Amino acid sequence: FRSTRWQALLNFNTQRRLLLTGTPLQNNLAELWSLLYFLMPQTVIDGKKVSGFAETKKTVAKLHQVLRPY
Amino acid sequence: KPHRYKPGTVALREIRRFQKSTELLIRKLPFQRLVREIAQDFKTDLRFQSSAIGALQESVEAYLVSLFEDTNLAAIHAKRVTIQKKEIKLARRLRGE
Amino acid sequence: ILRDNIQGITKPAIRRLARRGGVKRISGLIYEEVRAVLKSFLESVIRDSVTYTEHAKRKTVTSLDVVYALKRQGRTLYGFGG
DNA sequence: TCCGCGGCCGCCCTGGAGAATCCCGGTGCCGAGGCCGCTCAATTGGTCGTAGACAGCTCTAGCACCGCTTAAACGCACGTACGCGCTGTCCCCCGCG
DNA sequence: CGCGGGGGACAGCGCGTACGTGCGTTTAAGCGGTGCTAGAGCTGTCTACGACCAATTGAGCGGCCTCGGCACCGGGATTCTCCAGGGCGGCCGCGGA
Repeated sequence: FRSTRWQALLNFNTQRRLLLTGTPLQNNLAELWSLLYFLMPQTVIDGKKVSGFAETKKTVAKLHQVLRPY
Repeated sequence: KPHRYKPGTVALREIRRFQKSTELLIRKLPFQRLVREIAQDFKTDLRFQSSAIGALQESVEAYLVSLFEDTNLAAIHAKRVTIQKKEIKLARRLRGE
Repeated sequence: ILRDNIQGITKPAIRRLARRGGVKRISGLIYEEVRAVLKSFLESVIRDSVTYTEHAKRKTVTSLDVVYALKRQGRTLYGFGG
């Protein structure tokens, strides 16, 4: 989040975005939310409402059940 | 043939540029290293803030630029154009320093 | 940071500074002699600055401290803390 | 001695070329100044004082001149020797990778 | 940090004249005197003329946030300058009758 390119490449005059990665990290929902903002900036910064509060199997199932469309 | 400019040709547009532009011309981190190394002798382990450093470099830059202009005036007075040690010492002495 | 940083004002830096004075050629021994002149001026300013800092019961040196240090030079024109 | 001509051919003028110009816009960004609180010493009033020029003597030396007596200036004539002109030398940092 | 080199720093010697130094003879100041009077100046004075806190007060500020401007290249002949042929400053030399 604190990176310079986080703000550098988030304000381009481009109508479409494409992101390629090897494999996103399973834990540390911070970078998952960061990528969610990278694809397009609409999601709220509060990632603790969906998960991160309360178990691992349910947490990962909910994590996979919210990023399915993209 | 390569477009090798004669010495003193680029200087025209160069002085056109840097007379209008008003940015710095000295590396910052070596300068703060210098001011530290001169400060510890007077007072060790000084807790330097972000300020009190740019003012010193600006002041010394203005003083040395004035001295260099005076030295250029002395060199032109010496029926020449280049700088030398004697021009600098004469300009400094006539400045009261 | 504390060892041989007098070369911070480099030879290309001195050449660029002399460019602002209006000179075409800068001799080889110009760089170190103007380095010594800068060292002398900086030492003269900072001696007064640190003495004022000791007088003011202060451990840190502020910009206004060197402003007063240069004040008794006798010009005192515009600048921060003027 | 005329001068025909031929040569050393290389230099300002001309044409071609290299990089920048400082605005027209795009995109993105950037902290002045008025506005809910405020606060706080300013602005008159009354008292306090006080000293600092209005006279007034005062006092003391400025000054312009009258009348001698020199002192460097001034012109001139020659000396000379060193800045300057002219020219030659070398040099080492600027432009570029 | 490295190299080509070329305009520029630095010197050798002639010019000659431009001060510099040695001749007389001044123009105006220094000194002795002076007779005054004209400016510089503190004392009775007394008044007006400055300072400071009560009731109010306004006025500029303490803090945020919009938005018309900052920064400079897409966009680029001309400016700025540099470098290769042409006609030429002509220069000059040498030789039949």
